[PDB]
Amino acid sequence: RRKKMVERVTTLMDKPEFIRNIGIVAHIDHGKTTLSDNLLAGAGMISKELAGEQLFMDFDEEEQKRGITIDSANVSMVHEYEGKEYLINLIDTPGHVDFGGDVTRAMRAVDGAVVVVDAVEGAMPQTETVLRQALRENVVPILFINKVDRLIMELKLTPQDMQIRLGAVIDKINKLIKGMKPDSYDGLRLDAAVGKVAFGSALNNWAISVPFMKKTGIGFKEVIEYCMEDQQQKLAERCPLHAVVNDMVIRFLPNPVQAQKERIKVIWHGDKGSEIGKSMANVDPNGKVALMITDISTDPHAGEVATGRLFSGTLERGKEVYISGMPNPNRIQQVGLFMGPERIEVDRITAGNIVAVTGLADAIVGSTASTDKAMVPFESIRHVSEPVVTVAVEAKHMKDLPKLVEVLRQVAKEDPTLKVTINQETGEHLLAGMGELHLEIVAHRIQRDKHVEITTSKPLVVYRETVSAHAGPVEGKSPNRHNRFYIEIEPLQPAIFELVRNGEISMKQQEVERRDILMKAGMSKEEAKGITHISENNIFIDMTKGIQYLNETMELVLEGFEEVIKGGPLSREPVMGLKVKLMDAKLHEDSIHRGPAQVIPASRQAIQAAMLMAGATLLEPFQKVFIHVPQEQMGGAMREIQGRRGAILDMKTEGDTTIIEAKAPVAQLFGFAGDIRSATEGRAMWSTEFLGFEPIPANMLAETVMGIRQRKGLKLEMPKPSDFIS
Ligand SMILES: Nc1nc2c(ncn2[C@@H]2O[C@H](COP(=O)(O)OP(=O)(O)CP(=O)(O)O)[C@@H](O)[C@H]2O)c(=O)[nH]1
Ligand SMILES: [Cl-]
Ligand SMILES: [Mg+2]
Repeated sequence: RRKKMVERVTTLMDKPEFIRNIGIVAHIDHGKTTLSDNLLAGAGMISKELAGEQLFMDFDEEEQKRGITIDSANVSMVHEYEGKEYLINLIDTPGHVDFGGDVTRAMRAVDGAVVVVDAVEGAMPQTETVLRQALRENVVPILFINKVDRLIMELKLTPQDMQIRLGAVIDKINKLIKGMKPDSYDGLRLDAAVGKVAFGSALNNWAISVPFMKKTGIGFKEVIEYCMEDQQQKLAERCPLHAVVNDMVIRFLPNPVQAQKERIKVIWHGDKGSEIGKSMANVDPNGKVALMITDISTDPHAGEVATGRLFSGTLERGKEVYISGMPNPNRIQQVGLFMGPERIEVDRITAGNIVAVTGLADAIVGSTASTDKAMVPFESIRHVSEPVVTVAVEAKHMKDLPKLVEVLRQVAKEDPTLKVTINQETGEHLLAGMGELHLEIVAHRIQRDKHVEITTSKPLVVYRETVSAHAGPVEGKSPNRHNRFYIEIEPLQPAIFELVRNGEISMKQQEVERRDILMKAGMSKEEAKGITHISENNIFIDMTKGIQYLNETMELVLEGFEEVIKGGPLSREPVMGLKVKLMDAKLHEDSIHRGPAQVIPASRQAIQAAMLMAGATLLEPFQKVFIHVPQEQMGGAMREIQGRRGAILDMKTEGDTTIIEAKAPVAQLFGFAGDIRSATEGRAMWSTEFLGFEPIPANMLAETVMGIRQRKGLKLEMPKPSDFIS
């Protein structure tokens, strides 16, 4: 019965000791979703298709012909270990690089990770990505080597060849961890003997581990015989997949009691000795509320659902919380937990749990909900990759113009790695995302779920603007000519750029804490001390001496900074990589003369003129491309990538197969999937990995800038410094 399950989960909810919050991560197609569905079945939970909310849902044959996971799915299992019941919360995540946003949002909510590796392919590009994403969040990883059934029969190899090849995978994962966090590699290391690694077949519901093997007697000899004599069904009775893997989850992944104090080191810049600081570290149900929202979605009946991680306190219907950056308190309607594949309403929820909540009218992804309005909010959920592809979207019928604006707004709310620009003048809206497939899925769902016929344009790349040298001081001047600002500008140093990109500094930190981090990474003491604003991948530094009225005028200066960052002076593309320094300023004494109408245009104009004096340039995004190919088709694949402005970084040969490691610009990778096939008689297997932005060749700057200004309908003239400081 489901009668019994509800009481079991509700009981365990109040016992943080017996909770595991975990995510399943892997390179695409390595077996994440087969593993999640079959752990859920072995535990005795009902399957997703029989869920109450799914009764009236047809199986769209197009979205499931690819079978690819597109969105994260939350489930929970009750599992019995050494005579005690544990609540395991699980998040199954997408593999495809275009949906890496869902992976970062999931890592924010869990405390442990099962990394799945294909025994045939071994470790692949996104195996590195997901491992890095977990360690950045202080999540503990363990290893499950999958598809071992395919390794045995397709390769017809020795038992000793099987020990070697599987140890080869374990070694590769250990090297990645050592490189990524050398200080604590001794603690995170995966040892096979203790039980931190498991092997099996998710598809066929068996798995083995060393503590289980000696506690059972089965050897590698018996495992090979089972698979070659067509008896994998009997190997699953002796070594059940959920038994081995759920025991390992309970034995080596942390409960909220051991892990919440380590998560808060990287996700919160508040006082760790404060009331909320230690009550989060205590998983204290009687503390103030601290709710970390990681997902927004919509329910046909209940409305909007906010999902995330409760770190301190209790929630129930009618309790009021503030949303970070919003003035009015929101009131809770329903609180719920995931039990199997369903979301069920409970009377109360407590710290330590993954929770779902309705009524928070102002919630968004990354929000903090708290009892006290003044709590320092949790760090943002940063995806380490910016949007690089854009299409224009228009409603097919003009009678649908408002509904499409509504539909597009909810869509960007639910997936924040999308950027939506709405233009109710032209009726044409830009939609920017991580790749062509990302945009394809968005368009297909607006037309299928929201019932709004749309037309989309051909995809185009999204550039960035930056500077290449130092310039200044440059003077910006308010329209009434009373206020003046003196600005220098130059590129961020790469070490400082990484601190900003990784969220290791913020203006929420204590001053001495932030300054020591900056100085340890190169910055002079005076610049570390004067930093006042961090936006995107740029910083603003106040170097002034002590100017009356500057402090209350600074927010207006920073709004001018932000307007330039949203679209730069070459082509109105987003800006990255700047260190902007305020060296001096003249201000009028009367507030009526130094308001928004005067300060924002002067700040805006000094920054834009300094940029054009500092060698402004465009950057275009580049991908790293891995091409697996048989010897015969090597030359074909080589020509095809070098004909798309591709450069070869390395080449590796294992027997008959060569792996080509190249880099190429996004702008030239449209149509690659079908061109790489027609060029390698269909044998090429490839994957990508975002590399970075690189400057466009100085001979291509003016052509590229003018083409963007054309497409955007701006004046077809190169900007000069005299256009701003006038
Ligand atoms: N032979 C074999 N095939 C398996 C095993 N586990 C999964 N597969 C197969 O691999 C393919 C992908 O499995 P799936 O669970 O969807 O992997 P995924 O990592 O979730 C795919 P995505 O990254 O898109 O979310 C399927 O065809 C599935 O049947 C296994 O243990 N053995
Ligand atoms: Cl710097
Ligand atoms: Mg999947």
